Amino acid sequence: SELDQLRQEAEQLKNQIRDARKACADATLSQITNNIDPVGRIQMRTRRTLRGHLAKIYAMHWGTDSRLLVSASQDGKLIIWDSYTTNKVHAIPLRSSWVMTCAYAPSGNYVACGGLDNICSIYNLKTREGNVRVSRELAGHTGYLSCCRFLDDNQIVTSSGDTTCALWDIETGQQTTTFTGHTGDVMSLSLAPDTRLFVSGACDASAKLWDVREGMCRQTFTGHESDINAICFFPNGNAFATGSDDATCRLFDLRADQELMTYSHDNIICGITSVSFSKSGRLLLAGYDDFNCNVWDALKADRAGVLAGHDNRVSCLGVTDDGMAVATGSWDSFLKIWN
Amino acid sequence: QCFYNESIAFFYNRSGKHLATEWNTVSKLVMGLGITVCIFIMLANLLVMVAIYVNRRFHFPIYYLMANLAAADFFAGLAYFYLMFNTGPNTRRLTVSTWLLRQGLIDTSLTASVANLLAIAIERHITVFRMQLHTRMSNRRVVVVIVVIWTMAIVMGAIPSVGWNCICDIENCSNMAPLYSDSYLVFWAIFNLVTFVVMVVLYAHIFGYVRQRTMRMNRDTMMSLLKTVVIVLGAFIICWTPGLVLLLLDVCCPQCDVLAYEKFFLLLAEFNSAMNPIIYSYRDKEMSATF
Amino acid sequence: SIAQARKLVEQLKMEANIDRIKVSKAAADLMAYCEAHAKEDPLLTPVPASENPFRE
Amino acid sequence: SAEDKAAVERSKMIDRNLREDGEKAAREVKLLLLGAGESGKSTIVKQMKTGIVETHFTFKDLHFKMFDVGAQRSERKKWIHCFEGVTAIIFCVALSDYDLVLEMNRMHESMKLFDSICNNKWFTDTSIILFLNKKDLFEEKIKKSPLTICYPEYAGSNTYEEAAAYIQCQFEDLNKRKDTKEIYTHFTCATDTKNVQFVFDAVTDVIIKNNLKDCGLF
Ligand SMILES: CCCCCCCC/C=C/CCCCCCCC(=O)OC[C@@H](O)COP(=O)(O)O
Repeated sequence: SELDQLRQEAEQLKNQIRDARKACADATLSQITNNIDPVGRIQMRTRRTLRGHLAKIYAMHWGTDSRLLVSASQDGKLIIWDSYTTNKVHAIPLRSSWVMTCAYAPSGNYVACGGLDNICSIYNLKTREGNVRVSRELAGHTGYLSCCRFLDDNQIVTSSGDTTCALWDIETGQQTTTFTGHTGDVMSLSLAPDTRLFVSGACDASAKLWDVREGMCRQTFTGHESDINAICFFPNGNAFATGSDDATCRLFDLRADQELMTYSHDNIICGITSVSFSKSGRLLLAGYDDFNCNVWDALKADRAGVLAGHDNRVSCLGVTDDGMAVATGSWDSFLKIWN
Repeated sequence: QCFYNESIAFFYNRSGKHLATEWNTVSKLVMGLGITVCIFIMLANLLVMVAIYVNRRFHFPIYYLMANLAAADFFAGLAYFYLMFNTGPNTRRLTVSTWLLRQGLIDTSLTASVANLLAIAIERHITVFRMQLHTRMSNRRVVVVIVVIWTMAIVMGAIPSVGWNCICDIENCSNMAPLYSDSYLVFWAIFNLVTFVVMVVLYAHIFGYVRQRTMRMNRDTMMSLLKTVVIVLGAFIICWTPGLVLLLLDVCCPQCDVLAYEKFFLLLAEFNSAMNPIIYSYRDKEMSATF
Repeated sequence: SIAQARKLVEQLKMEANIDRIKVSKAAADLMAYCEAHAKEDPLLTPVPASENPFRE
Repeated sequence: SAEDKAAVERSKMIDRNLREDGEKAAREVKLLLLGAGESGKSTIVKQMKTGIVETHFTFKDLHFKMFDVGAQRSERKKWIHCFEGVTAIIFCVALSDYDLVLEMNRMHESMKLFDSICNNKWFTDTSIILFLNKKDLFEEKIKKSPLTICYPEYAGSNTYEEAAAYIQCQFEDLNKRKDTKEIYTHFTCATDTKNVQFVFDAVTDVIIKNNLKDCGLF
């Protein structure tokens, strides 16, 4: 009896949320943005190529300085490069050769990585000896670490395949907070500029906006027909974009609580591994398994370029805070900077 | 001392050979057979090269050595074609320089072919005795062996023209190459024989290693490997034994009937070049399909 | 699964109570913030090579 | 420009160390240990020498690494592609579970997992070493319980050899790339302690065949 009435109440409330989302939808994004003129073709050529990795590259991340970057490879290596002079600055050997994410702290002092080991390894670069050392090893997750982002110099948010996320305090080492609610392996997350909220995407074809201090979930967004492999936040902080394996990206809004635009094409059937926004939010760069990346007009949903310089799956894609370059990393063991 | 002023008639008369200024049936027959073999060699090797070029799967050192061997066989075919339309009666009008160049072309081409065979054997022995998977590519070694092969060939080809010939010591000349000496023939034969025995030893070691380290564990690889090895060795044997025997008889036995079966033996040694590509490119199903 | 259903309902209740603004206003604000920062996007408007550290 | 050059030397040293590490790791065999729950994989690990476990050992001047992912308990479809390029997949299965049920027979679950892994798009050319453990228990159980519980299509005397060969064929018949990959089977033996020898021989055969394939000696 209790189960039945609770199910019915949940269904009726979901229907009410649907009716509310519909009522607040008077027009569409494209209709309001039909008067604005397109920007045209965006041609960006490879300005620098990084070599040194002996295996597949699985993730990367840019620093606040917009000059240094990081990349992890299945060879058990985490390399920190200087994009300007393509000089290998650091090369850290991992105790476990299975790593699937990287993170560069905003201060640039610490870096993080993780993978099948289910441990988040925080390395302190600015050590007195001059040789990197494992500062901490956060444990507690019951699954593989899919993503991790430095919320601050002492706190860190992580996502694992155990259908939960966790905010840790590095000093104490214990989970400061745990986020539950997902029914599938969380694959990616993105922090907001203010760090007070963050969205997470899982394989349940759904994303969730969690609050940090209160530790509750604010909103849930659906629409995808497959797993979500990547997700990025809009600079304004009032919207985000999600990329799935169904060869489709989708733009969701926070206040409206409904999708805005869908970026997809009939000629593309490959999956998506990474997505990023420009400093202005006009462009949306998405890496596909078709050995190339595509640039979409956020406000028009029209391709404005194609980055074809890789011979294997594009595993990671990133944009700097300045907006004067784009980094791409593929399984071919090569990183490329564009414009 | 050196008789660089005399003509070719003096050199050909010092020996038992005959100019035969008039056409003959045998001359036209051998010319036709030679041009046929030359066009066949050239077409086959050019096909091999263009197939390795258009298809990107064959971008590994072994296929590079195969392409180099095909180019060497094409060069040998071109040299033999140039030897046609210039033999027999036309030989009466050639001077010392043209004669030496004509011989050196064939010499360098065949030496390059043999050296490419040896390098292929070495690379196979190397690749068979490794204990790693997904090994990285290394084009430096193949390029080095290729340049070494071509340098050795050019050296063996230019040596007879530069200083090592029978122009200054007429008493000891060959009976088939009146201007060349016999020491060059002996050197060439020794090089060929050592290359052949080295190839045999390497392939036998490969077979023994494979048998030993796969006996402990649809088609049996042992039979296929034995067939491939025996074919590769038997072609070389049947195509290069009579020529070496003839050169040895020319250098060793006087009064032997050597000037009779020289052209047929040369035709066979050249047909070796037509057999090489089909021998080294028939097992590969992808290569055959690429044609 | 009484506790799980209870938690799910208590969670979705917070989602049901949201001060949602019309989607038209959302699109307007998005286009505004996108046009007000056009000069600030290097990729959208290629900057001369004199200001691109990745060129010279 | 004075201190900007030391970075070049640092990069060169880092690249040299990376190349050395790559050369050292390329000559190490890689094995992925798989098997349904309640199997004899722990016994194999013990005979050889909290998310993923690594076991490194050596045999006759050949180094092996074995990766166990039994403590993952997540969607394998997401991280299975990380083990592409491994030298072999050691799949362990217990025969004693031919009649046990976890509903469903554990043998059918193991066969489903085998069909999913072997015929995977990532593992199209990797070899599989099948370890059929619990030989003594399965030999002593058939005396009372027939094999018809799981394989009703089976027709043969309730004997260890016949039923074991039938199960081996059933597990080997799930393979579709009969020519691209080969499956090596070995009924685990505790007294002789030859499992490592079998793995070494299988890896050697695989490497030799790949080499022959690479140098035009198909
Ligand atoms: C005799 C054939 C041996 C097998 C072929 C291997 C030859 C490789 C070269 C080795 C250097 C010494 C070779 C000396 C014998 C070459 C005789 C020859 O190839 O002449 C061409 C002959 O037709 C035409 O003779 P003419 O009509 O008088 O011009």
